[PDB]
Amino acid sequence: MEMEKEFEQIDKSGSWAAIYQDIRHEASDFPSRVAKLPKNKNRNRYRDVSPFDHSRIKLHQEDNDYINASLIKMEEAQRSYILTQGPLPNTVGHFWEMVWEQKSRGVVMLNRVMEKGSLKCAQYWPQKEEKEMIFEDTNLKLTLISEDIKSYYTVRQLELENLTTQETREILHFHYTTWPDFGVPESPASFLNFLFKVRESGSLSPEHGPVVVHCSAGIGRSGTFCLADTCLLLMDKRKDPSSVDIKKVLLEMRKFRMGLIQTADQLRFSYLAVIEGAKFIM
Ligand SMILES: CS(=O)(=O)NCc1ccc(Cl)cc1
Ligand SMILES: CS(=O)(=O)NCc1ccc(Cl)cc1
Repeated sequence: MEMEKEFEQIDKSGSWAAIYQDIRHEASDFPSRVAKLPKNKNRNRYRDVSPFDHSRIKLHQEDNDYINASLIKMEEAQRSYILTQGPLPNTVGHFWEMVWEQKSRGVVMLNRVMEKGSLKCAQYWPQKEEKEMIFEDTNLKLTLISEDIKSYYTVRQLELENLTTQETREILHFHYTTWPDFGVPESPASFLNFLFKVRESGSLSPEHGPVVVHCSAGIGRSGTFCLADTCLLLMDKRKDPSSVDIKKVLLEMRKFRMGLIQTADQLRFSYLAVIEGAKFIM
């Protein structure tokens, strides 16, 4: 079908749970043997969320190359993304090692450090200019350069220094701060505005390594971000934009990381965002 009328037809028929379950049944399953080795237990936030062996990001260090992160490579759209969990106390140095080694220009954060009264990820970036962070395990230094706080999202400029070579790079931190503790946003307007700010920065462009995208597990909100971006790019590239099938794009992305889009409400929100984004583009 076409998207907007498939949308009203699922709303009128109340069948979001049945559509979402179909996706879960058809999704790829591949080995995640490295994630499950006992030496990696303290490198995983959740025992049921693991990167596939075939698409996992490898750290350039012989002792242990493991991080809970996946390369999502979208061939027709010509976009790549790294999707990862929120960093743990023991993995903040590995996180910045990956950003360095992969040549990323941007980090996209879709959660707060505390939500529902519990910690969802480590405080992994500095809050004050004059109080920089040193990761002794990974031999990196990170400095806050500037911060711009807006009503729905904050953008930070950071300096990452490789202490071994004294090389420096500028990293942009895009922090969506208003996703609700329960459910999904009522309107996709502020999420789409945010996506457009990340695009305008150059962080998603082929000149740079892939953007790093995370939430708590790196599958739900993170899934929604990459699914909306890829669907809107395909609608611009193709002769017939009504040919873009959001369910088929999501199953292609699930070949590279398990579990992307965690609820029927996140699936409906992804359709809503693509439908409203397609009108703004023209
Ligand atoms: C997690 S796993 O790698 O052990 N399972 C995936 C799987 C899919 C299909 C077949 Cl035929 C066999 C295995
Ligand atoms: C390779 S490095 O210089 O960036 N840091 C050392 C290191 C990295 C990763 C692990 Cl798992 C252990 C040690």
